[PDB]
Amino acid sequence: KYIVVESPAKAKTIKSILGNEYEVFASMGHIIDLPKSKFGVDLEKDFEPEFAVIKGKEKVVEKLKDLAKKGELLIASDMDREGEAIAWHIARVTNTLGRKNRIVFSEITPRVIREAVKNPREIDMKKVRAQLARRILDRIVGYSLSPVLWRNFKSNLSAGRVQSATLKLVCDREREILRFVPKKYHRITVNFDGLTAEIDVKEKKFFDAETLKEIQSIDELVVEEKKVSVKKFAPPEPFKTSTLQQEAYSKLGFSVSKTMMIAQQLYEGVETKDGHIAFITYMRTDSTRVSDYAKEEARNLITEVFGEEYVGAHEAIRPTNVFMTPEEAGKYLNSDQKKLYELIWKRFLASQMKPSQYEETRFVLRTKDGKYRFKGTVLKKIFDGYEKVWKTERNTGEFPFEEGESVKPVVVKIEEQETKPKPRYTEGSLVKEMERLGIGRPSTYASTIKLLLNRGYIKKIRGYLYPTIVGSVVMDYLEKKYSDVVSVSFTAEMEKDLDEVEQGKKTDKIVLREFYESFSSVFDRNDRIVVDFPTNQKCSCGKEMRLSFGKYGFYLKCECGKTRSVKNDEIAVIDDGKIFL
Repeated sequence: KYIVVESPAKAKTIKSILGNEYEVFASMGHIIDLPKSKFGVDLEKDFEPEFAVIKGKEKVVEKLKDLAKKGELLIASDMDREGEAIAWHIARVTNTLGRKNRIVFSEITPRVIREAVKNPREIDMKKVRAQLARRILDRIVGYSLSPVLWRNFKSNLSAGRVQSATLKLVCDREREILRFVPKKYHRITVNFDGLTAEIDVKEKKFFDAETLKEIQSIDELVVEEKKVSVKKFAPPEPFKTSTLQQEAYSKLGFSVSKTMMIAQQLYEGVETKDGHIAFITYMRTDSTRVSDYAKEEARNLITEVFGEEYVGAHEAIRPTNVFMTPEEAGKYLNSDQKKLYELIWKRFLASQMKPSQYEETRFVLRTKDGKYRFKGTVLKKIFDGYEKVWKTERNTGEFPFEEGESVKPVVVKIEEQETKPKPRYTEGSLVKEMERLGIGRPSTYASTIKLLLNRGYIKKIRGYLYPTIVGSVVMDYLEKKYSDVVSVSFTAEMEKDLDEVEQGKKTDKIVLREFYESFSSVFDRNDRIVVDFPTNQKCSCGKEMRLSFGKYGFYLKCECGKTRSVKNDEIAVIDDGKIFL
């Protein structure tokens, strides 16, 4: 009996579980792939893919074949569509496709793996076709456009439409910021007994000087309205991929790629010397679902540690063993691993606890002349519930006053302010937006972001993401020549379609034929352009500068001064055909 995995870390963990019952073999990654050099898809035979053994993996292939002749060869790749395709490759080279030989699991624990190896299944060809269709789409786009982008801008669109749609989100945000016109207004607050209230106005306003003098003179208010109601706050959901990446960015400072690397370590298992042990469930998931087993262990822990009054195919990202507390975990985990584990643990435990309960007092105060009103709220905690674990500070206090009572002293604070544009994306907030719009999936949020940064299409400055000269220019070309095909809308629609292919609810060939019609109608292989944009930069002679591109890359020029060179990753946005540096 042989078990095949992709990584040496997974092999160790599974071997720790099963011992001598099974022989465990690691492929050291992929064995078979589309031709590295050639296009590798036959457009004349309904998008038929061409596969070749990866150079350097031939010995691996031969060993797989040998093992499959010696006993049953179970395949324990990860459960996503990429893993399913790895499993399909192994089955095909070994001539075992159709046998119940594929093992399915969300965690690498004694309990789950021991059961999983006794219940193998047939490879899921729906999942395989979804994956192969993604590979084919990216290959059609990549091999068509990357030469055209090399010819014109010395660049390329490898990670296909998902990369281009995410780049577009960043450029779209940058234009929103560029076009924003701030408005001056006053923030007016009244303060009394640890409470605050804001002036009640229909919209933000810059008040005239005499009005400000009048308002600043207020030293007494009357309670006009007080409404008290019970407010419950729901606990957070257990993590999925997108939410882990967001929160680990905002709470720990981890780039999304670092979060996925640490999370892989904790899912695959780490070497301790109580053997090789796993800490979390699989890290590529769109689900916040929790197993009955996990729910019950969490109830038991909560009941015991906090009290029973605190008790509230893909799975959430959660600890495998809730009794492996963060404190316990530090004997085994490095500092970064322990931070992520702790985050995951608290999120999951909190998700299983009661909503918190507060009394909210909503109040209105007025001047005695009836000219001005101020509104505020205050909360009083009744029950902390999940907040004992998912630490939360709210605006708490006391409102002892009743309707009609005068309040004195009151202190007024008037502050000149200016409206602000939407913030730029951070890695975490870009992932939020990709999920919101159906762009990218658990396997591709982090690698898409990493790729955009690595190619210089976007640049990070103090955690914020900016489009660049080459990012802006490439995006503009794609929009001009491939409008519909590279839209956020068409990219999200394709992702939905691949998910239906996965579920057996649409056909891969229909999806591909339909895409290829759309693409091939607009695709122009010989397109030769001259980069030439007006800009927001001026020469000292007075003339405006224009952006050009030559053998030494991008430069600025005018019809009287000297030419300034510009780097590919200088920050830039194109709006209405003009490049803003």
